[PDB]
Amino acid sequence: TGYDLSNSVFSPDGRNFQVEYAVKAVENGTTSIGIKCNDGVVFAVEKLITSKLLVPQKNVKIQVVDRHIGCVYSGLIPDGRHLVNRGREEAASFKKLYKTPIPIPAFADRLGQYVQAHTLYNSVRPFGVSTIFGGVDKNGAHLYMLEPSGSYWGYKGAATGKGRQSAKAELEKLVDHHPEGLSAREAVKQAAKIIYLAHEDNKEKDFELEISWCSLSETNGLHKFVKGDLLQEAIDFAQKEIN
Amino acid sequence: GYDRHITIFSPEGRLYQVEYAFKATNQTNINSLAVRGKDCTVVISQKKVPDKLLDPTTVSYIFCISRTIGMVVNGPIPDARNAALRAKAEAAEFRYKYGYDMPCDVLAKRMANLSQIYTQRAYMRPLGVILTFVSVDEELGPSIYKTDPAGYYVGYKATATGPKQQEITTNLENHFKKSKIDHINEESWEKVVEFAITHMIDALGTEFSKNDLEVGVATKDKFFTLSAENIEERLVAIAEQ
Amino acid sequence: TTIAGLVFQDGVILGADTRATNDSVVADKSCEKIHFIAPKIYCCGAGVAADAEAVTQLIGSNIELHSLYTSREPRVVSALQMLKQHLFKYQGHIGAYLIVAGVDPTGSHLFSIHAHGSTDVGYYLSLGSGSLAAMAVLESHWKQDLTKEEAIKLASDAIQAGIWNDLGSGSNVDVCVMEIGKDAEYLRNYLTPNVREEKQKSYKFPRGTTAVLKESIVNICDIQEE
Amino acid sequence: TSIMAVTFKDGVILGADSRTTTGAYIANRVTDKLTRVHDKIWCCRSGSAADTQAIADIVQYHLELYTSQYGTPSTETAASVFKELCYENKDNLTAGIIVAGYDDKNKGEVYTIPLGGSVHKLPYAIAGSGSTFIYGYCDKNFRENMSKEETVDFIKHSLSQAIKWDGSSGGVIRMVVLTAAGVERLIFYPDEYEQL
Amino acid sequence: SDPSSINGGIVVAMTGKDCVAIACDLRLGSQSLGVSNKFEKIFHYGHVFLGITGLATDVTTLNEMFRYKTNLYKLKEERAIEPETFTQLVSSSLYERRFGPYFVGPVVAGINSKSGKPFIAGFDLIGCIDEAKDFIVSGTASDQLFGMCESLYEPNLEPEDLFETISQALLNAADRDALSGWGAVVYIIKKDEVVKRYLKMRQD
Amino acid sequence: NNYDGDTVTFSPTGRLFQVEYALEAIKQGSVTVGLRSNTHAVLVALKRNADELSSYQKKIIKCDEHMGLSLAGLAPDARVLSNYLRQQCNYSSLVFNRKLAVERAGHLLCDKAQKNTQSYGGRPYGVGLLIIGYDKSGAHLLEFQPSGNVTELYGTAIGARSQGAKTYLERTLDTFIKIDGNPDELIKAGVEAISQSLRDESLTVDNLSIAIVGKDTPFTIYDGEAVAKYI
Amino acid sequence: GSRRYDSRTTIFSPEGRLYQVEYALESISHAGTAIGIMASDGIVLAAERKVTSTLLEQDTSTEKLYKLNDKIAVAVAGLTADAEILINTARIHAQNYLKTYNEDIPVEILVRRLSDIKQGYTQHGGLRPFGVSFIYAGYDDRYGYQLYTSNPSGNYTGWKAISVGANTSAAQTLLQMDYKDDMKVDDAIELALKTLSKTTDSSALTYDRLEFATIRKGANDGEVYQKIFKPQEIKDILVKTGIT
Amino acid sequence: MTDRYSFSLTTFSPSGKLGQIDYALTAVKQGVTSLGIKATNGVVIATEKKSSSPLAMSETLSKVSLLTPDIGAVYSGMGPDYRVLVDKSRKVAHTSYKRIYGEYPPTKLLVSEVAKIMQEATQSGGVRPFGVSLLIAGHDEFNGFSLYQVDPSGSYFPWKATAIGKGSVAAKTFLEKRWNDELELEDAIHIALLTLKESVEGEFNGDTIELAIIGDENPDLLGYTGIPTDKGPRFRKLTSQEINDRLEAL
Ligand SMILES: *C[C@@](C)(O)[C@](*)(O)[C@H](CCC1CCCCC1)NC(=O)[C@H](Cc1ccc(OC)cc1)NC(=O)[C@H](C)NC(=O)CN1CCOCC1
Ligand SMILES: [Cl-]
Ligand SMILES: [Mg+2]
Ligand SMILES: [Mg+2]
Ligand SMILES: [Mg+2]
Ligand SMILES: [Mg+2]
Repeated sequence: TGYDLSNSVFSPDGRNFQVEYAVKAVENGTTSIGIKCNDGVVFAVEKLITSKLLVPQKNVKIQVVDRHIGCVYSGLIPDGRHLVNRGREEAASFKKLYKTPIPIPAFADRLGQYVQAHTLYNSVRPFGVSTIFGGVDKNGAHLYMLEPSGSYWGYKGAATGKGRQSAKAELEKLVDHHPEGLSAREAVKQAAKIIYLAHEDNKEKDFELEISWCSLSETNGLHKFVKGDLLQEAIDFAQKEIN
Repeated sequence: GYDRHITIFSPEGRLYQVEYAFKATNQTNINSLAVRGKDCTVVISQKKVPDKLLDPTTVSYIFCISRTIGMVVNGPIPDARNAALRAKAEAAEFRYKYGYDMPCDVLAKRMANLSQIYTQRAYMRPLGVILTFVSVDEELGPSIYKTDPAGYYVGYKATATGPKQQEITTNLENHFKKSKIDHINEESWEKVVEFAITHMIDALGTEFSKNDLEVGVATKDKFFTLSAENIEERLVAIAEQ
Repeated sequence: TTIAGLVFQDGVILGADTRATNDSVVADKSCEKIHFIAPKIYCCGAGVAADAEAVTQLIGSNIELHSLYTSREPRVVSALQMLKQHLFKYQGHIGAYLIVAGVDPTGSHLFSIHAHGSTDVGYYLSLGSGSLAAMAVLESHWKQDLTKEEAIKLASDAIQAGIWNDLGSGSNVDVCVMEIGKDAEYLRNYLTPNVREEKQKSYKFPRGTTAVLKESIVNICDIQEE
Repeated sequence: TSIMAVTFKDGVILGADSRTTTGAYIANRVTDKLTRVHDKIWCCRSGSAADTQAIADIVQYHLELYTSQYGTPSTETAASVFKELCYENKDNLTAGIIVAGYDDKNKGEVYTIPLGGSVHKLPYAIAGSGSTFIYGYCDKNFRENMSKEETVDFIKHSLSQAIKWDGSSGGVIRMVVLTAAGVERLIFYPDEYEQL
Repeated sequence: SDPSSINGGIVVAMTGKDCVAIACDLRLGSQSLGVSNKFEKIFHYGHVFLGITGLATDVTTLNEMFRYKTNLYKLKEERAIEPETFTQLVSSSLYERRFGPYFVGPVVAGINSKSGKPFIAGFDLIGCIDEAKDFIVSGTASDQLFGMCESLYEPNLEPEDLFETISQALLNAADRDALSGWGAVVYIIKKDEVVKRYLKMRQD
Repeated sequence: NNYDGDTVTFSPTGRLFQVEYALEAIKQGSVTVGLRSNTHAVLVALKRNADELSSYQKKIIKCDEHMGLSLAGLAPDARVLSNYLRQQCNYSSLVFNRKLAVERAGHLLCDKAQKNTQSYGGRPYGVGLLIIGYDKSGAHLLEFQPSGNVTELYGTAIGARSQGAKTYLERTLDTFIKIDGNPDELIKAGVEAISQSLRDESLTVDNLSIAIVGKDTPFTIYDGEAVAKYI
Repeated sequence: GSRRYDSRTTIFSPEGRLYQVEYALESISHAGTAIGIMASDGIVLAAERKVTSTLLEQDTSTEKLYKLNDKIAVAVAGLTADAEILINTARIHAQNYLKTYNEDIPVEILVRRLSDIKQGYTQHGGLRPFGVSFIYAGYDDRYGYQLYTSNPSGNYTGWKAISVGANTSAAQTLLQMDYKDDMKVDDAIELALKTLSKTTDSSALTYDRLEFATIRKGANDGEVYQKIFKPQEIKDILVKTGIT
Repeated sequence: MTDRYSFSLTTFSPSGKLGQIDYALTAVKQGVTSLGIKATNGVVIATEKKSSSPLAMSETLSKVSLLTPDIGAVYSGMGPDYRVLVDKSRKVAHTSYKRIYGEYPPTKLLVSEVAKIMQEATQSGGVRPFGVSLLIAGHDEFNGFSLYQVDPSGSYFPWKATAIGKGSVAAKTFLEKRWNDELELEDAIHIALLTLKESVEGEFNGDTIELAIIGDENPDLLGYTGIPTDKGPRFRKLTSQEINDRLEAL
């Protein structure tokens, strides 16, 4: 024993226990989801209202990369911010050299390789976040989810954090019931519902819903936050479904 | 017992971190196979998409390194992609410096020397992956070269990697004992892929659908992966005889 | 310098004169301008003498190590790419002009390289102060599918044109023949059209002609021992 | 040097003469100035031969590495890599490059990159010392959406005049056709184009 | 201003039958001013002889450098360096200073101790080797030495004849150069004896 | 336990103990309160003395004409972080002729603190900060924790016994938010809030430290007889 | 991080000793014995090889006695590979001094330099020290014949006769018994071989086991000659002194 | 993303042992047998091609490597460590010798450079020793034929004949009985094949044995003609057929 005290040490299993411990920090965090729709992606997140003293709509969690990529994460919030900062540097250098904005699979590997690099040395700690991200590129819509190990895959629906099992079950129904696909405006409504349903795991404190979306038709393939009437319409839909 | 945490010798003359990196290799529970035709080199690998929420088109362990070279990985995807990006960079840098396409065996050697460094230098861990490089080399012809976490590499007439590698290996060994040749005597790559799939089915004792396999083919001057529909065509032909 | 290279049926041939100059005086009457890179890759050199020598030796050294590393016969394109990238880096300050030719698994090849790092592909080429004299001959007589016997004649003729008509070039003709599926044959002093004639007199002096102040034995050995 | 690239209905054609000079001496009379950075992205080179070769070799390397990771690069992307090298090293380079390529989405595209390292997307482009003599001719005779045969004639007639007046240009007229069909090399000898 | 002709001086080397000869003048000056009449330009490392003309500070520096290098060679190799190998060492060492060169004209002379073969070589300031059968010249009167050597020399001269030829080549070349002369030294080198002779010459 | 030797090591439950120990230094620090209305934002700080001969340790630091913070925990770490804020506020002014947004200032502190939690050799910052400011979107109050977590709030408190002041503000929320165009009443509410965290000691003239920033009010600190009015 | 695996090679024990130096000296105590004896007309260096095999090519072999320049030699006790790193440094230092001053390096200056390098490894850098003890035999025109020793601590001292490696306690007692100040090289040769013959762990002392050298100012016309003895010459001096 | 291992990973233990060197030597002991024998007119080096799989092409794995035209190497221990040492050995022969002197280094000095690289892995920061022992056979004009062994410590010794790895103790005894100073190269090859048969379990033929010689100059292998002084490489790797011929007269 002692194999779990240092990052980048293989255990006799062939496991990096420090990475598996980072996953526990992710499992401890709030619920965040991603839904791939017909011509884009939708991101949503649970924000726990610790106190009445929190200013509503101000502590924004979802982050934009370039103009076309949305990023949301569960776990250690600062680690997520550090990863997005790097993602922004990677997207900038890609655009600087190649002119075109970074494709989503290309962007996914940039984050992937960077996160994976933090499992190679004992002088660094793994990332304490799972990151759900994606957007619209020349080849269409893409949704990804990235783990502390550097592992990532493409997704139809993705979920992470404390309410992930609840969310995953709800996403799996949507995939089965909509093989031809889901519209962007539908995906916003469904995202609100899934966060509300996943809130049963964090049911002690009340919460604040935050949604964003990239869609070819609804946002011109740019990342935007869902605000005002469209947000309230999604909250009303979510509130109706739980009752 | 810190001789088990970093890459220094144990009293037995062993590197436990290298040995444990070999065990990480089988974490995916995927079996790969590579064979050589007359004009081609075929690599097949199991594809498992357990989650319905996954986009199955993005789930792959076969990488196009250069136009001529393909690489299948046995091991976790982050290390697989680490190795993939590096091999791509090395293959491109080679072509720029020396004016010709990097041979499969030379890339294998290069990646094996990089793996060797991680077994000798303490601050770098070994990658928990086995890399199988395939091409139709312009000098040596159809080529299979495999690298592991120890920094070992060698050429192969055919090879297999994964949890059930020994079953696949003995199946292939027995075929080449009959034919008494170093390759699959077959003109078209399509029939060499059919051989590869058939002998994996026989060795593993499992049937395959189009979505259970992943295929890579090396011909002269290109390496490419087959789509699900291209594999389906392969599976139909096997069943029909 | 007059260096040239041309292709024939199943090979490539290189030619060179043997003169080196320092200002207007001859520094060397028998210098080897056709250089060994690999067993079947050779390099004609012109320009700054140390530079062309040093750059070919360096690339030849790195080509040997590359061949050992890859377990392959080296290719002419590798020597070409390595030479041009090195020369480009130095922005012409390494004043070497080179004709690279050879045989490898890809076939036979013929390139030229300039000091600033530009390269050319050709069926017949010439470089150095005698290039124009040589190119005149090559333009007059070169054709496709030359025999080896015709190619050696044409190459040597192209070099001779430089020897006679260019003050920069002189003395002897060195040739190297690189044919497919055969050992490269290096033919130093292939022609010797400039042997010095016998002298009229012998200037050997009567012994004691030179006045001497002192004599001594020099100890060149290690330790005179007991 | 006389180089040009011309977009047309089916794609794009690059054209060049074959003369390389050291002062008034023709160092190479059969030069290939049409050079491949990708399957269907080519460039025409003018300026220092050393510089343009060094750049073209670096771009080919960058696009090969782009292709391994992200798939086939656009012509715009290729032009951007050329620009980046030319602009950032403008004090040490004498390079005037025309980048031409065929996508299926964008069809034929032509980008010109003059000495400064600026980029200009154009329907056609002309460059090199011999281009000065054909600005008048090319402007009057160019039409958009020409056929393949018309565009070959337009280039052949244009470079014929450029060769006729510029001592630095000459030899054969090489051309490279870039369409969905593939890549076709054409060559035209003096006895053909001089009598036009 | 021109570093190769501030101090002045000359070296010449010749081959004979089973022998070599190397010779040099003794002048060191500051342009027109004669400073020293004892500045020898020939050094030896075992049985390999090196003459050096050119800028005098580099002559001294290179002697010290090749003494250093041949001493370490001998300790590691457990044998004296040979002329052919030393020639390559000189060339290497000059070329590594390609863009800030030593302003010198070195000349190697010696007999290979195994093969018995006479050997001479010369270099430009950046290490280009001239490996002559007949003779090598260097210094501010190199044109004059070329003329003397090219007419006076014949192959296969006996040691005591070769002494006369090289001496007359040096003396008459030096007398036509303002910056050479002031005395001269001639080494006659055989396989296992070396005779050194100081020549009487005009002291202007 | 075994996983608290350095900041680079996760525990088996996904915790960073060195960060949590840094968080503990804040709880040992003296109480400070932050609150705001739409027009103004106020910091109130209970300064701590070593003994009766000593001075009271300064808690409030000015970052710009429109921004500053109060500290609780290691004061040298507050100096490093406030100096960084000063520079970032200054960079924004010199390069862009732009006053740094309070939200963006929070983001910069978060990222600076984060780097110290993921790399070996370094340690986390051992201090908590309450940043107030008035920018182009009005009054703002931020709470910085050295984990990296920064939070925009109407009101808060940090330090020893801070839960008393935090509960008061949670009740008073609807009242003090409406105190617009009245700096004295907003300070009164802050002084009344910090009084809920006192035990044994009371607010004296050299004990209390107040700061305010607002619409037509630069960030100014009141100490000594300037705060006697509010006692 | 990495701290976990650091042995800390450059620290004091509670008693004020350098752990790694002490343990390096323990290593050296198992190495083949080397003896240096200084006489009025020369110095003797004798040393015992460790790996008796009949198949070892002795005439081309060198594990103990190395040449630093024409005037200075060393006998090695410890790790040969470690000693060779230091030897090549010392060889370079001697040639640097010769290049600078145009005079052969004085023996003490060369010794001090090597000893300073060894010291550095004990005070900084976190690396293991060199597991080597040298006997320096040399001549210069200031002090004449000199013997020194250096050890992994970087401490050096001068000697009339000294041993390093195995059985030094026994060897130093024997040398202290039979050494005299008016002694000559031929007598010192005999003393060196007799001392090894008694201290050796082997059954008998033979030519194939020894490396032997002399520095004499008994060359032609008042020069100094370093003689590294060939195998046959060691065999002859063993018969002459009466050991075989 | 830092290399913080600036300290030695090989240190002296209280008994004076360098543990990591001893453990590296233990790894060499587990490795396959290789041997070297020196004749009057040559040197022979030999080893078993222990194939990890019959599907593997054992020809592609070269245990016996050319370092220079007149110097060859073989090993026992960890193969990857050997491969990188051969790469460095070939390079150092050029950078620290051929590019200076215009000729290949003599055997002893190339060995010395390899030894130096291995010693540095025994003292430098953040590295383990190389887990190999090398046998280096070579020829040069002034030293003649020679055979050297190099260990993980960096130490090297010249041998008339020796063996390393698995069955070295038995093999060294076998060589002591057979070796004399009047051996021709063919006699040494014959003795090498006899010695190696004792340590091999399975198949014993040209395909499972790797054997090379340092012998006469091979002008046929040079690749070119026209320079009388360059007479060709003395290193030659014996073919599968050439080994089998000598196994019939065994
Ligand atoms: C003489 C000729 C006909 O120009 C050839 O080009 C000849 C090539 C010799 C070379 C071929 C490859 C094998 C090695 C030998 N070149 C010379 O003789 C060369 C001519 C020269 C001189 C000066 C120069 O300056 C830009 C360019 C070319 N001669 C030399 O290099 C002589 C030996 N050395 C010098 O002139 C002194 N150098 C001083 C430092 O600057 C470079 C010249
Ligand atoms: Cl490598
Ligand atoms: Mg390691
Ligand atoms: Mg013209
Ligand atoms: Mg005079
Ligand atoms: Mg005078």
